[PDB]
Amino acid sequence: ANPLYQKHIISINDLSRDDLNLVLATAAKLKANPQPELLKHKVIASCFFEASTRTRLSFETSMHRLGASVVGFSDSANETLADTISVISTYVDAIVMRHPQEGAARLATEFSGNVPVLNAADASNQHPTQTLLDLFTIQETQGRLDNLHVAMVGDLKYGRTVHSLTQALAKFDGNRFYFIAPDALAMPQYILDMLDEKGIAWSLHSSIEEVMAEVDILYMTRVQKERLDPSEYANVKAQFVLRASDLHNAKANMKVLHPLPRVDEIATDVDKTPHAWYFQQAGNGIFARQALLALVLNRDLVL
Amino acid sequence: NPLYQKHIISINDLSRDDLNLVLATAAKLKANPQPELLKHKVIASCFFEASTRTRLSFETSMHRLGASVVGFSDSANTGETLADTISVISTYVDAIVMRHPQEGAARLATEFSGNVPVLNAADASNQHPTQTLLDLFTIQETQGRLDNLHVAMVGDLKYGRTVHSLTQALAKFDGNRFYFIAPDALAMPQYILDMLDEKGIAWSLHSSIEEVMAEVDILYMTRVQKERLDPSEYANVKAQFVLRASDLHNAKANMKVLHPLPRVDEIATDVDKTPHAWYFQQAGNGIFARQALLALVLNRDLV
Amino acid sequence: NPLYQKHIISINDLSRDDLNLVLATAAKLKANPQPELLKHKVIASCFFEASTRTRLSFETSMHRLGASVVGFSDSANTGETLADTISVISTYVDAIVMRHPQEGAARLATEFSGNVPVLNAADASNQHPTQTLLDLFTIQETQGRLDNLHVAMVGDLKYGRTVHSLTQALAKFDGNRFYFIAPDALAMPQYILDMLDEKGIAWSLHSSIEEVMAEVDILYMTRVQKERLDPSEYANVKAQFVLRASDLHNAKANMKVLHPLPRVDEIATDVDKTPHAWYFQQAGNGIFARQALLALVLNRDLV
Amino acid sequence: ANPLYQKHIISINDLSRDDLNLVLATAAKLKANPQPELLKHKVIASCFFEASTRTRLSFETSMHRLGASVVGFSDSAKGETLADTISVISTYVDAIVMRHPQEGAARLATEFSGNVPVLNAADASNQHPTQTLLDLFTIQETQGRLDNLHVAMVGDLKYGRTVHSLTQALAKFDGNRFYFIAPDALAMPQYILDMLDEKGIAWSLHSSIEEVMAEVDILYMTRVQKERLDPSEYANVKAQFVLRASDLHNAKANMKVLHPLPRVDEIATDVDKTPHAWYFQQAGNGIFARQALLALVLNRDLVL
Amino acid sequence: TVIDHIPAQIGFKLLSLFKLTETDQRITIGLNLPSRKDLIKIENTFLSEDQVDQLALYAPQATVNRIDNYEVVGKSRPSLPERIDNVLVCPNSNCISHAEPVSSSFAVRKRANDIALKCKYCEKEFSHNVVLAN
Amino acid sequence: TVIDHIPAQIGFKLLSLFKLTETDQRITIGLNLPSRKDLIKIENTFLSEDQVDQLALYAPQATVNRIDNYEVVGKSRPSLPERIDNVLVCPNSNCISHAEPVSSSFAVRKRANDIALKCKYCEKEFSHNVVLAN
Ligand SMILES: [Zn+2]
Ligand SMILES: [Zn+2]
Repeated sequence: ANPLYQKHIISINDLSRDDLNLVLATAAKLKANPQPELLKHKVIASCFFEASTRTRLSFETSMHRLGASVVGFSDSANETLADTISVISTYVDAIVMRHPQEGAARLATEFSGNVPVLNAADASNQHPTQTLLDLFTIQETQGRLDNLHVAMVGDLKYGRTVHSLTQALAKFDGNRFYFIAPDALAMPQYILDMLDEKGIAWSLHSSIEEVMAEVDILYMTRVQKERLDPSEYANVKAQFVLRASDLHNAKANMKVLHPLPRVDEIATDVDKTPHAWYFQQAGNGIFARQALLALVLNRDLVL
Repeated sequence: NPLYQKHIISINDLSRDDLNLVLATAAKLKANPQPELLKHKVIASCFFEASTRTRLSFETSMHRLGASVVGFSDSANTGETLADTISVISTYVDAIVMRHPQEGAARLATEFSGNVPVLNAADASNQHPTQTLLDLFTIQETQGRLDNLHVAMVGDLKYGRTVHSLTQALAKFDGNRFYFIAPDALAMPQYILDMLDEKGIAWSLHSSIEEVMAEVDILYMTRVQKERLDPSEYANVKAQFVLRASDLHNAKANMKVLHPLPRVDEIATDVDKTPHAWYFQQAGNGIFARQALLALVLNRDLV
Repeated sequence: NPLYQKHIISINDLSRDDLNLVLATAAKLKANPQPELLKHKVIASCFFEASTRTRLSFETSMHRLGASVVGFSDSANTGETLADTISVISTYVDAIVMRHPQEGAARLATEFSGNVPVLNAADASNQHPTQTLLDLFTIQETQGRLDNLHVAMVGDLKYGRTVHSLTQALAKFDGNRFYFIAPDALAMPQYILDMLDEKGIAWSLHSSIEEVMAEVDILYMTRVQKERLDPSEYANVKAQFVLRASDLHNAKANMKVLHPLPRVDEIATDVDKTPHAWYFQQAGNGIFARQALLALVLNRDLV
Repeated sequence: ANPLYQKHIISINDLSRDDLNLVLATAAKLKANPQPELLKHKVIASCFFEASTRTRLSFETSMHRLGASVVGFSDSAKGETLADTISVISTYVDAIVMRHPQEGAARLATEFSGNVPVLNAADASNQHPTQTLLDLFTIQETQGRLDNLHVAMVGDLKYGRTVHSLTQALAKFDGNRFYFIAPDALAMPQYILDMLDEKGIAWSLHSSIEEVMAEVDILYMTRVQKERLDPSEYANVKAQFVLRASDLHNAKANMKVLHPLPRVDEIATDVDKTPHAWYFQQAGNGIFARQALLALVLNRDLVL
Repeated sequence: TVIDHIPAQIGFKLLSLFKLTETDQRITIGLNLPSRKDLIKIENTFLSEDQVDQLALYAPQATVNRIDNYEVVGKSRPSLPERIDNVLVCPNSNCISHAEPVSSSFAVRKRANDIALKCKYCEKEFSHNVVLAN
Repeated sequence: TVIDHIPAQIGFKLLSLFKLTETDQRITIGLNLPSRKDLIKIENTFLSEDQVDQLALYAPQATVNRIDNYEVVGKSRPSLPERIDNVLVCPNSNCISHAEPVSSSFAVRKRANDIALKCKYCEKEFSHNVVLAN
């Protein structure tokens, strides 16, 4: 009936398309008609082993919007995790957790008993909640998730966000991908092979202007200056920023998305344009995260 | 209420009629609780500059109205622009209480929060309206009025945001005589004195509290930070600007002692026994001043 | 030398005749090096308060006289008493150069060092004699004398240990007219002015440098710390107490510009080209003032 | 005056081939015959704006071994401008050895030090000439020459300032065969390769050390910092760029292993016993390379 | 539109601060002329009274004529505005305005020898000489 | 000295970058003319070949004559120089040049489709498009 009831949300590879369709649908329903007391008398643990105020605020806001109570912590920048989860799983009904070590949310699953574990990212490995809000935003703005022109710009080598989003969009039909990134930060091979094994169209491009005419989604990522030397950064950065003057060829339906925060990637003149949707994207985070929590903590969701 | 969905940024922005509304609502909320007036509301407690003293009072007011709270208190460090931050957070929540170490930040939030109201919990040296509102409500409750009162303000008048705001606010009332008791290096600034002269308000300077103690209704102590001079100059002159219980012989029976808190050396602990001690009751009134302020901004009808 | 085996703690402790001796020896050591005057001597560079600027100059002077150096620079933290520390160290070495964050510490060292001389590298706000001695030697070398000179002192005159010491020292010479150029909140203290009046020395106040530039032989810039007022009040008034090259049209040909260092905004870099720039040569003279001081204290005979 | 007297030592590009031979020769001569008081009455400033105990000890020891006096500082992770600071220090001392976290600082020092020479102890990613001179003098001592040598360079060739400078310097000598052994994400940059092509110098890429071990005279290990890639790619690829004693069966008898230091995982400790291990002697030769440089710069007539 | 009697070394200042050279019209300039004075002339472009007011702090005693109708249509001197935006910088270094993507804004009021400029954000007042120095 | 055939939106750039309005001589400017070209005319001032060469990166195919002696005294087109100082900014943020009171300096060399600019300080090479983008 609801295959996500009391199940853990760890990886985007673990979610089938059938599962993704359910989460998206529940998000849209909760957005249209609130359910302020859907999780009354429920206690959720906001366990941010690696501090992230951006992510914690959105998650905990979603928790309260469903009338749930929140307890948690945010550790500073520096007992086994098994013991910790073994203890906390006796306190609470659900565990949203962010951890600096890959696979930690999975390890929590093996010690939480029947307390479901939601991953708020385990460093380089996974970040499913960000992808689900990304999907719901693309779907709301394009009317669909199939047969779309999706461009991904920035640090495609180290972006956990874009690997999950490409993986997730590859479970939908007729999507053409445009990867615009410097060679030292190119999309990894295992992602491209994944696209080829499903016969999905993808192309590489040196700049955004090359593709601007034929894109429905432009997905900007934050190129961290630490991944290259400031010299190599300066040489290549010019081809991967976005100014409003670059949006003349853009389609009327096209939207600009960004996980956030933006430093130099997106010039501030874009915010005025109707293609700016990165803040509405973040705003959609609550509904994606409301849906995820609700589906996991109730068997029958009478909607 | 003429303040519905308006921001609370500066004390100059609040009209005299507006101040009367907040005070009245504070007294009403105090007399008869309204625990669920802001139920299902989510308020952001955004303390960019950490302040446990201020945050506890605000968040208690929020919860006393049955609202849920999300927020953060950043550690002392000086990435994402404040504009971007508020643009994101204003999509999550219904009101933003914020404290910031840079002047004008709450004003900048206003320009990116849309119709999500922004309440200022102090932006460094300029404004701190909630502190003044609790000060007023305390003065009014204990004196029965805010007009024709003898109000003494002692301590660091040069750098006190609390007293500049409080003087301006009381200058919107009638027949008040002011007594400024401060060392010369920390005197009341010129622009405050000119403001008082332009409204023909009586004000006088004094070297010590002994001169004025007989004819004061409000004694308002401020914290003279030892850092403003070298410890020697502080120690030499500070004696004239601390308060011992023995100084309260001629004081009027209705007179109250007020202090923003925290007190270091300014107020000796022998005052706590006297009935003139009202700095703790002052802090307690902070709850009601901020309950009223939140209610007026998020509700039209006095339920 | 009447200073043999005596401590150098305060500028009040140095007689006028003593100052003449140090200046003469500085010039002599400068003209003809004496690389091995303090050979086989071990001096303790005890910087309880770290100061790389000051330590490098002192230790270079020590080494320029062929002495060996041991010492430490403690990090910013505020166990073993200072008395115990000096009692121990005075058994190791032959002289103690020390900088301390607490006033009177070099004096306290004197009472526990026995006959091991203690040189003060500044004990917070009161004294800093070596800085004044290098200032004098620079003024004397460039003006040919220390008497009947027009000396302007600009910047933070209220909290400047450097200028209080320098004014007292120049007040032991004849016919000097002083010009104090500082904002009112950072004016020269009263006890300095009374000291000048008690010796019938001419002094005047000035709002800007333009008033006095024509008739000055020494322009002594100090660092106005932005912390002494709020950044607004600083920015409002600071313009009258910085120095641009365009202000040097009427200045006398013999006139020199001096600065303790470091300069932040006080002195624009266009002055470096002019022949009036002597703050770097001033710092260079620190070597010889401190070479002389060490030699006089550890040797009787001018070799 | 020798051709380096009172000149600054900033970049390896600034040093001519004729100059490099002088420093190497002076290093060996100072090594063979000490000159403990050659720099008496001299005061040198050890200005480590970016702290580096490894490098500072080597520099300051060389300074003392020539009877020079030392003043300095090591800042932890500046309001006063570098120009103002050095303008002051140049009045105190006779020479300035400085290490700085910003590129071009030793060059900027030159423009404010007057006639006080400035030696670079590495200015971030740009230059580190003393390390290259230290590398060369070691290669020359162990191979007898810097020409017609087979030189392999392993590790992080994209971000290794040490190997860019050393490759550039060896390209000023003749008939050298180069082997670059690095993963694709840390390959030798293009600006190095064209430079080798513009002088018709032979160079090849290799996936592992096994391909070249038989015909190498220099094996130059670099420290592969884990931060430059994700721990996954690091663990995947590290195996092809470490060195175990078991890998030295076919190696030539004259061949030496070099490493700027410190080594983490690159060189297993069983190599230390083999007679090809020369990374510690390499660091020890740093004293003489920096001894020579200081002496050449602070005296006109060097009785060599 | 034509501007006459611009103070010395203020013509290029007006072009820079107000981004007047960011158009495709015919622009003609002259600095150090007979009075020395300056002249800025741009074809087929009209600035409203508020925009003329924005030059009051920089070119006080100046004249603004018009030459789009092949005759001198109107004469006009700049009066002082109530607000001055997008050109001035706040001397308060801790002002939030600096780091963020907002527009600088200062309220204007006359003093005897001084001109007070109150920032919109930090609510602090400065002399016009201090604001124009930075 | 007179400068002819300046590209569009390069005249005001040249006046700003090369500080041409920081003098007391008679200066005349014209933007967007028949060819959309720009024109700068300044009286009684001589530019060396280096200053003409320094205009090559911004106004490459332009002409620089002299008319202070009431006649065409000298002819001059801008050739590309070996060094360009005081106008360019180093795109490398960690370059020491930025914080310090020195003059920026870049060595010039021609490539196919490109112009390499090597900084004097950080010794890093960039395409002129990257240096001129900021
Ligand atoms: Zn401001
Ligand atoms: Zn550079």
